[PDB]
Amino acid sequence: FIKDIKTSAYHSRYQTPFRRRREGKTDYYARKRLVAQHKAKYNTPKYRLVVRFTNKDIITQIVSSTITGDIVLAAAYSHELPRYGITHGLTNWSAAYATGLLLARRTLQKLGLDETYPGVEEVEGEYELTEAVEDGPRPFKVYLDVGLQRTTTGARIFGALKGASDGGLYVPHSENRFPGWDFEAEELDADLLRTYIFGGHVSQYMEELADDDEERYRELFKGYLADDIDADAVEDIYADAHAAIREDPAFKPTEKKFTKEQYAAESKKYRQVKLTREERKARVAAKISALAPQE
Amino acid sequence: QNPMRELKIEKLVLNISVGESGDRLTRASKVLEQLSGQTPVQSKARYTVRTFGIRRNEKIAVHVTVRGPKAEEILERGLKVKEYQLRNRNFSATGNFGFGIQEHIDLGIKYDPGIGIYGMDFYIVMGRPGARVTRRKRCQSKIGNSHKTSKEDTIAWFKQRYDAEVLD
Amino acid sequence: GKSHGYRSRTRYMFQRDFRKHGAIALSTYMKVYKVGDIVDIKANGSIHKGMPHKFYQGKTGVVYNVTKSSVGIIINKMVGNRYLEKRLNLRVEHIKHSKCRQEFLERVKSNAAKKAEAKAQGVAVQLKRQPAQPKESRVVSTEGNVPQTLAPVPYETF
Amino acid sequence: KVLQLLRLNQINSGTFVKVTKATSELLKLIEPYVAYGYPSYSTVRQLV
RNA sequence: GGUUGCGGCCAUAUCUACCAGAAAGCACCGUUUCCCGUCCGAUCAACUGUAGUUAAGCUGGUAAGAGCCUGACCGAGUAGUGUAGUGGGUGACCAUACGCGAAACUCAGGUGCUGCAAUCU
RNA sequence: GAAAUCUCCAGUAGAACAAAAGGGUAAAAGUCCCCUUGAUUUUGAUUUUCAGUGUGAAUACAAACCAUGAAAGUGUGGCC
RNA sequence: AGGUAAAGCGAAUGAUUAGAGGUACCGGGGUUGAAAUGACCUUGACCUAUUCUCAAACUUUAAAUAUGUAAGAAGUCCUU
Repeated sequence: FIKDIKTSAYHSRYQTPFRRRREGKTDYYARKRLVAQHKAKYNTPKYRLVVRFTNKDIITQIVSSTITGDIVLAAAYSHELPRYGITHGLTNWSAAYATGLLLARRTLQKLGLDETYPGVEEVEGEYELTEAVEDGPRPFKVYLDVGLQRTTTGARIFGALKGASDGGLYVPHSENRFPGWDFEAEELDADLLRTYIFGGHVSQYMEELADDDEERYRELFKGYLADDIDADAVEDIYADAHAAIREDPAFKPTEKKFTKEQYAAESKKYRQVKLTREERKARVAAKISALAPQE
Repeated sequence: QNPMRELKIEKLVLNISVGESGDRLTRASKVLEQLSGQTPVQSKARYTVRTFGIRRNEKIAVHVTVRGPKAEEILERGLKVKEYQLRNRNFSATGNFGFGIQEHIDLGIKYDPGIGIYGMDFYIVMGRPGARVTRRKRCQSKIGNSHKTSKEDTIAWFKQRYDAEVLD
Repeated sequence: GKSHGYRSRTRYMFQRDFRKHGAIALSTYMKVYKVGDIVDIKANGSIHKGMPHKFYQGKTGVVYNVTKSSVGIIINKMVGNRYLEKRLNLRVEHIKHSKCRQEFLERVKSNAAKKAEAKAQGVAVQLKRQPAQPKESRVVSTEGNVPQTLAPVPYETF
Repeated sequence: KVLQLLRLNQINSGTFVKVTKATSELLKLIEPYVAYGYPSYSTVRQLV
């Protein structure tokens, strides 16, 4: 007795979920709407801006879909920000804004829209979309993608939205999921939005723990105190980092070290190998011959 | 060897059931507010029974969730009433335990003539680090058999702490 | 009274499948349709909008118009003693490409290669398709292949 | 319909058929109504 | 070759029980000023990558495993069936002639492939 | 208390979806929470019963004007 | 493209004959010291592997015969 549900009949009549769903990655109910193109356009690719947030890293991609598999136009990473003068705090709001502005300028250099559609080179924290220039080509339209991530008012996913918008791309959006948005009286507080761009929310928390609890101020901010970084220096880091991105955003790969075959030679030492069918039946001969007289 | 498998109290859930509606319930709500500090949550009926005497969607029972350091105090408060002596029931196959008391006059508190007298149902779930595996949205999965909690292992933990016994 | 509804006698036709319920794969939506392509029709039980009538299950026709989510397909049907033209408007989820015309385009390219190649060498092409001809004469070797003498078996009760 | 294609409209009628796989399937349909076999350079000479 | 991000076909990819995993990555993991959301910072949101760990997840191997997938002169030219006779038989139904032809069953072998971009003794 | 409420484990749907019956659906078309009036306007094309007449219902667009969502989109009443 | 003939029930849905085992946590009648929080009986309670027979309004599987499309100048490619 008890239950005994998992029988031969249950396994035979079980429809497996695709695989991406079985892992817990993709939502196909959302992806049907995002990927599917208007059929009067035939073969115009529908670009979508992927944004993901792993532990201590941010990922950003621009993706086109085909029958064989998805093709990447261009991609950027938060661990490349060390080149532009940012070491600590790679999973902040300011990193997501910096990564978004980096991604846009990579793609616009390939397509050829550097001078035309520059973006916003002043930044007061305003709600704006990139306007089309008269007697010329329209801006590069990219739709925003989320995945299985939650959407709330003031989340890092919508920081990358404005990064791509301020970079030059026409990413259409509303004002109501940026930080400093009054819920009752629907208006934008531009002062509170500008602070999150230049690492303001973190630099205020520097001032509080500096005077108050010194144990937390040594536990947190080890790298800031080790590399000699004061509270008011945070404005100069993210301001100068934005200018460096608008200069040479080309992507250059690493030195790598060792060839692909040397990695393959090292990796195959530890990972195990299968047996032949004769060696399987040799183990059966051992189990029979050992347990025939019993020991 | 055992570094990560610490075995700890994850949460404590107090529950006070009643059989009627209205004013007696609202008194029992303020007992758990003094007990815990948090505002409790009110359950309600699934279907009409009649023999006990409650309709469907009548609204009757109350409960509250307790986590962290505040849960460990209220557990020992309840065990002080039970003389640190639980039976060999009071323990699931998965290794979660609980016990019943009558009257909230014990474990601190007072009579307070206006509010009245009520019993409780204590219940504690036990787990290990890596319970986020099941509870998170992105990438859900089952837990391996070595990491799962059992009855015998939880009783061995319970004898070590608290100065307590199994009796049966 | 007699029953003559829209989805009458459609118990097994619009029944989904064995172990293929739920969502559809994305390749169905990605496929392109220009005005001219031949397409076979298959109804899908899950998708209820732009669904074909039972008669057009397994029929084939040419595309005449394209729009947002659908394609216009003209199908010729028999009625009385005279064929009539009919216009349908089905969504992309039901339609798939036909593989009948597929083999014809392979034959056009191969014949063009054989005519162009052989004229500057062979002076003899033979490009019309031959029906399956009868046998030619041959000899069978009996070395290590001697005939086994058979005989009809007697009757037994299993 | 097949007898109409092979020009056997009247009772007792000849033709000759070039033997293929396709033409063999026509003869399967009409086998109760016709008798047929392989001629030689002798019967063909007399008929013509 | 290992791993991450977005995928295609959607079990050769699932399910159950026991062992193994260098490097990097992924994860668990540590905190609650600020946006945010709960009965509960568990979930979601923000913050640090610092205090810790391969225990789980994830990846791979093992098992005369259940299941799923190919094939066979394995069962079987058997069941069924289009066409024909002034064929048989009281009928029920059967055999022959020219053609087309299964499914269970039994045996044998396998147990995820692959596209774009990034990275690593 | 066999049956109230509370917690964990197994759970391919064996539940539920205003009614007859069949089909369909699992990060939903089921259950709960937030905002609203695409049950709106102007007219034609088209499937089903069919004389390829009408009646009823249903499907796919054009020009408008709105709702909702960060968006892609979805919506011209009730999953069919 | 199809769900009829046949096939199938140690494969869902529903129908159905016969024992064997596990008994165990358990619903019960006894016989044994009124005894049994104990045995052995018919036992259910299901469960576990087997076994006999079925289906217009059940089905994994799946013929024959009928049935849709194609086998080119209104064609296939190159250019602008």
